Amino acid sequence: ARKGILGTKLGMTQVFDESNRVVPVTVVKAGPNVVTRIRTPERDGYSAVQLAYGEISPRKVNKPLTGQYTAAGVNPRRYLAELRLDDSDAATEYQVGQELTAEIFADGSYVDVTGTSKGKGFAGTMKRHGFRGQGASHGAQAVHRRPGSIGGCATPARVFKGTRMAGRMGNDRVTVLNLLVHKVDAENGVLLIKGAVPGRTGGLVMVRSAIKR
Amino acid sequence: VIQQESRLKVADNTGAKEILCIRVLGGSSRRYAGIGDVIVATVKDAIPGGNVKRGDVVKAVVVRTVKERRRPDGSYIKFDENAAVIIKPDNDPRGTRIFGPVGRELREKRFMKIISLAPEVL
Amino acid sequence: MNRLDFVDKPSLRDDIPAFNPGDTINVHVKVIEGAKERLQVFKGVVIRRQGGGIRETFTVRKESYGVGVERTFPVHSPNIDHIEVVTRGDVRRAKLYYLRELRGKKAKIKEK
Amino acid sequence: AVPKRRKSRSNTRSRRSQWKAAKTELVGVTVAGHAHKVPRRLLKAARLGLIDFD
Amino acid sequence: PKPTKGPRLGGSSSHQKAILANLATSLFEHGRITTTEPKARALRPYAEKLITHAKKGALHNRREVLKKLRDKDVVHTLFAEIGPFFADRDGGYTRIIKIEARKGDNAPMAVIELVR
RNA sequence: CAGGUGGUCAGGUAGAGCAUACCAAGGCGUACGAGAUAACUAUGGUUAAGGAACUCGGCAAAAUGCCCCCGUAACUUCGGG
RNA sequence: AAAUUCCUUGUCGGGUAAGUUCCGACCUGCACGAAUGGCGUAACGACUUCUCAACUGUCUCAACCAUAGACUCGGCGAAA
RNA sequence: CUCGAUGUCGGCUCGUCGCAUCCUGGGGCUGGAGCAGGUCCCAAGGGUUGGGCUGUUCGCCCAUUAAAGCGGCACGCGAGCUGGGUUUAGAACGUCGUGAGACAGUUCGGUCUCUAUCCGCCGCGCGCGUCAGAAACUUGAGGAAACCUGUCCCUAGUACGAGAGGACCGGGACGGACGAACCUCUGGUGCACCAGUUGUCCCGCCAGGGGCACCGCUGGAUAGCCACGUUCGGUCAGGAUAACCGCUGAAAGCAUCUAAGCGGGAAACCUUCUCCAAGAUCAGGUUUCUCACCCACUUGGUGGGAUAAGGCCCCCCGCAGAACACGGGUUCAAUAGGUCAGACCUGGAAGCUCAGUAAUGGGUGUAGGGAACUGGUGCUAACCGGCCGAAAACUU
Ligand SMILES: [Mg+2]
Ligand SMILES: [Mg+2]
Ligand SMILES: [Mg+2]
Ligand SMILES: [Mg+2]
Ligand SMILES: [Mg+2]
Ligand SMILES: [Mg+2]
Ligand SMILES: [Mg+2]
Ligand SMILES: [Mg+2]
Ligand SMILES: [Mg+2]
Ligand SMILES: [Mg+2]
Ligand SMILES: [Mg+2]
Ligand SMILES: [Mg+2]
Ligand SMILES: [Mg+2]
Ligand SMILES: [Mg+2]
Ligand SMILES: [Mg+2]
Ligand SMILES: [Mg+2]
Ligand SMILES: [Mg+2]
Ligand SMILES: [Mg+2]
Ligand SMILES: [Mg+2]
Ligand SMILES: [Mg+2]
Ligand SMILES: [Mg+2]
Ligand SMILES: [Mg+2]
Ligand SMILES: [Mg+2]
Ligand SMILES: [Mg+2]
Ligand SMILES: [Mg+2]
Ligand SMILES: [Mg+2]
Ligand SMILES: [Mg+2]
Ligand SMILES: [Mg+2]
Ligand SMILES: [Mg+2]
Ligand SMILES: [Mg+2]
Ligand SMILES: [Mg+2]
Ligand SMILES: [Mg+2]
Ligand SMILES: [Mg+2]
Ligand SMILES: [Mg+2]
Ligand SMILES: [Mg+2]
Ligand SMILES: [Mg+2]
Ligand SMILES: [Mg+2]
Ligand SMILES: [Mg+2]
Ligand SMILES: [Mg+2]
Ligand SMILES: [Mg+2]
Ligand SMILES: [Mg+2]
Ligand SMILES: [Mg+2]
Ligand SMILES: [Mg+2]
Ligand SMILES: [Mg+2]
Ligand SMILES: [Mg+2]
Ligand SMILES: [Mg+2]
Ligand SMILES: [Mg+2]
Ligand SMILES: [Mg+2]
Ligand SMILES: [Mg+2]
Ligand SMILES: [Mg+2]
Ligand SMILES: [Mg+2]
Ligand SMILES: [Mg+2]
Ligand SMILES: [Mg+2]
Ligand SMILES: [Mg+2]
Ligand SMILES: [Mg+2]
Ligand SMILES: [Mg+2]
Ligand SMILES: [Mg+2]
Ligand SMILES: [Mg+2]
Ligand SMILES: [Mg+2]
Ligand SMILES: [Mg+2]
Ligand SMILES: [Mg+2]
Ligand SMILES: [Mg+2]
Ligand SMILES: [Mg+2]
Repeated sequence: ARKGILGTKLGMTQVFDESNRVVPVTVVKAGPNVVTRIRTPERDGYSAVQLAYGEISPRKVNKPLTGQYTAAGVNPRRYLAELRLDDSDAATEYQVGQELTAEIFADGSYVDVTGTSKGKGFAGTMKRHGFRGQGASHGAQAVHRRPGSIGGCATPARVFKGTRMAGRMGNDRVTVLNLLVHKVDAENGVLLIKGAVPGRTGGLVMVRSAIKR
Repeated sequence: VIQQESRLKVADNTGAKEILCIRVLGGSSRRYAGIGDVIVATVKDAIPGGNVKRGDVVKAVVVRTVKERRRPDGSYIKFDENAAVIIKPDNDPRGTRIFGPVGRELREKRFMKIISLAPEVL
Repeated sequence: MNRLDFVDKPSLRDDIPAFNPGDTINVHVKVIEGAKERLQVFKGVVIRRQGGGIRETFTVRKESYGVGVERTFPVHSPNIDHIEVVTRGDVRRAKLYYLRELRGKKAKIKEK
Repeated sequence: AVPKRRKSRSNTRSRRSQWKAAKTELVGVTVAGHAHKVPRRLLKAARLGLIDFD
Repeated sequence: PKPTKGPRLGGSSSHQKAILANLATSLFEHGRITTTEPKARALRPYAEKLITHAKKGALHNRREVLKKLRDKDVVHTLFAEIGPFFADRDGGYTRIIKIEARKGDNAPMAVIELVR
């Protein structure tokens, strides 16, 4: 009751619909997937399904990971993730060895696209958090982009935890909710997803079906 | 895009030649005014002997903008000046006729009378 | 070639003439006024191309009633009925933004 | 800012023992009938007569 | 070529045009130049594009080399000896071998040389 | 040791000029280097639309700039402005 | 109502969409005044104060780029 | 308490908390017809605008808004910034004093020092632990983030009302503000891109180019980074409740929401959605791989040596990056460079020829030059290799 697929962001183009409006889409190669494992509550305590994606040469996969595919009877893929289901109904429509292509989604379905955001490096506080900074003139001495104050005074004699300071920004799991599927393309294994998708062009992307719609 | 302290040429014959923005009506702390947005303005320059005088607080709708506007089909419109029409409180122009071209964004903001008086709606 | 040329390929259009920056162009644009679907003519000077295939735009500039207007349509857009070249131009730039500060006799383009 | 107090013996040695040289790894090279040891990044230059073994 | 992602060689970016041109005059005159390792990674896609003008060898390719190299005696050996030497090789005209780092600043050194 | 020190000589092209620009004769590359796209600070550069709304205050920046030719107000001690 | 006015943002006119500052008067001068000069005054001011045109990262609201440091490696190596 | 120093008002930047609630949410009474109100009770989840004048705080005013809350934290915050006011030395006016001078009376002028040792906070590694050595995918104890709201239409000119006016509850569309990811468009930037052009020197000279003048200036500009641009979010449904409205019903033959027992009930609380997370020392789970030797001794859960699975270092690099880490690749190779062809940016090269007295113009030719994005190509460098790394048992 919650379909999912793994894929690769291929970039953004634009396309038009029947009302002659322009729709900025993000082309995702929702490629062919294969199951390799089924999590059951009597064995594992939860209910999920694995999914394997990506063409890899069979010499680049080491011997512990290879034998996990030999028990499933599947040639080794590159990526391997899980699709979290609810407390039932996993082994009623998924079998070990099944082929999940891109047409499990319809047109006009709403999806949740999660991924990994682009890296921004060690970033300051006017970029990581939107601090305003000080002025650029009127006497301001070397504090144009600095945070300013960070606490009170002798009560309390500390900085509170979670105080927004500089640091590294990005490379986080980011889920974008309720994006519209414009056109499924089973000929090429390509979903045209309306809007923006987290990641760099080439990164892994999990496309699940939305629940908020 | 027009905010507070912007100056706009006036695109009708009420007597005013240049108004200055005060608020952008539409909500708390709304920052910009595109085409079809209502401006409370003061009148900074006028023609001698006209209907309105210098220093009057008017309402006005923006009809021309130098900054581009993304229409919902991918096309844009761009003008060489910022223009407005001083309006009555029932969305009717105070003057009798409108100078220069206007934008077609005035159609879905129910400004039917400014469209019929404009020389060219784009 | 690009990676996404199997997605833009069915959306491309033929019967679009070969116009350069500096030409004079009619653009027939479909306009909905209620439920009427009329067709409005835009005659001006093409000043710009920003290429890419399905993502390519052009920009026309006319002088309407003492006030200059620029439109920036996409090429291969379905709200354009047809484009008709009126006059070829003899320019030296590719962006022609110097016409944003000229009026009258001085905003004229030659005839080849 | 200035240091408030002097650091104890246990706190100066814990930091100072981390200023340590990281050693390189040597590999075996036989040129001109003599065996030597160079790092692996200079493996090609040992075989072309560009490394002076002193 | 692919520009420098980061600070330029020798300080300014008007100085990197002079460093990469002087190293090319010396690489084409002697055939083997010892220098620092970052200044030789940066010479390899810059010198191999001057040999490609020598493999073509028209007047328009010789005027293009004279934009960068100021020394006419090494332009002659580029268009009469080096260029026709590489007529049957599809790129990769140079080679970087790594030398021992130099004393005094531990600057990692490397040689850059033509293939034969 | 980025500060201070009196006089003398003083080239070419552009230029009103001993300003400034690029050069001659003649000097020098001046004494830690080599790398690397972090924040942040300095020193510079550009900026859509708006144009003092910033601010104690147009502070800082931006703007004006040269030669020839027309033209030029109140006020005034008749010179000026 | 002042480089002088405490009460005080006095009151009235002007300027501004809005003016404790500014210009004009009024006189209820806490506490003006004739060489410790009184009242004016063209020119002049790196002086104080207010308005306006032109212009701009001063700001709405920030973005990016080069360089010197910061950061890494090798040498020398302090200080409160 | 501090005089062998605890820096003062306001503003900027960044905050956190209380509720004595300004808005939004739930209610009782009303001298509540309706619409708007008054008063009291519950409620802190989020939100609470920009300007004029003043050093100001405060306050008046302008234009809005769902509303423009009140307070604590050294009247939060100067080893974070400002220095206009107060509160040094200069000077002046008024007033006081014979004078020197003085004035919560005024007025112009007036240096804001510090390389972070410790805890604290924000990030990132190294070490060991988790009873063999490894690799992959994981459950979630417990936390972080987020939480705002308007206008118009329908129901309906209906209920209500003499009229004027004008709804509750339900259904829909379109916005403001704020956060996130993103680069297709719009826009910004562009220091090895293309073109025009001034001064000057140089390449022997002409023709063609370069060095330097802020990237000399100027017109453009792909990639990256970006916002002014794009798309999306704060939803729906449960649980236990606050004020308050009840049902059944005694003590008290009646009555009462309560003493036994059971309900309805809010942006607060808990689940649901997003993220972190087994150093959760109770150190988890499901799996696959290796699953094996040798020597010395005081024979010990003993020291060394050599391996397996697997990893690290070196090497070629990255849109990953301060260093480290992380990710891809290593000839069974397209990992970077070159090279070939596209895309894209610039806009018509040089040479030759024709037209003109010449400056310049036409032709050969969507020319030439060129970086990031895409695909072929085994030409250069990813090598002729070093360092780590696997098990006492016993009880039921
Ligand atoms: Mg980066
Ligand atoms: Mg700022
Ligand atoms: Mg300083
Ligand atoms: Mg500064
Ligand atoms: Mg402090
Ligand atoms: Mg193009
Ligand atoms: Mg760059
Ligand atoms: Mg340096
Ligand atoms: Mg230069
Ligand atoms: Mg000296
Ligand atoms: Mg001279
Ligand atoms: Mg000079
Ligand atoms: Mg010079
Ligand atoms: Mg010296
Ligand atoms: Mg930098
Ligand atoms: Mg600007
Ligand atoms: Mg502009
Ligand atoms: Mg202006
Ligand atoms: Mg002004
Ligand atoms: Mg102001
Ligand atoms: Mg501010
Ligand atoms: Mg202000
Ligand atoms: Mg100034
Ligand atoms: Mg300036
Ligand atoms: Mg004057
Ligand atoms: Mg007064
Ligand atoms: Mg006065
Ligand atoms: Mg007298
Ligand atoms: Mg006297
Ligand atoms: Mg006097
Ligand atoms: Mg003087
Ligand atoms: Mg060092
Ligand atoms: Mg003390
Ligand atoms: Mg009430
Ligand atoms: Mg309460
Ligand atoms: Mg609050
Ligand atoms: Mg809550
Ligand atoms: Mg507070
Ligand atoms: Mg306070
Ligand atoms: Mg304080
Ligand atoms: Mg302060
Ligand atoms: Mg004094
Ligand atoms: Mg006296
Ligand atoms: Mg003062
Ligand atoms: Mg100073
Ligand atoms: Mg510091
Ligand atoms: Mg939990
Ligand atoms: Mg804990
Ligand atoms: Mg962001
Ligand atoms: Mg792009
Ligand atoms: Mg653009
Ligand atoms: Mg060039
Ligand atoms: Mg010449
Ligand atoms: Mg020179
Ligand atoms: Mg771009
Ligand atoms: Mg509820
Ligand atoms: Mg997780
Ligand atoms: Mg474990
Ligand atoms: Mg690796
Ligand atoms: Mg030609
Ligand atoms: Mg001739
Ligand atoms: Mg010619
Ligand atoms: Mg190419």
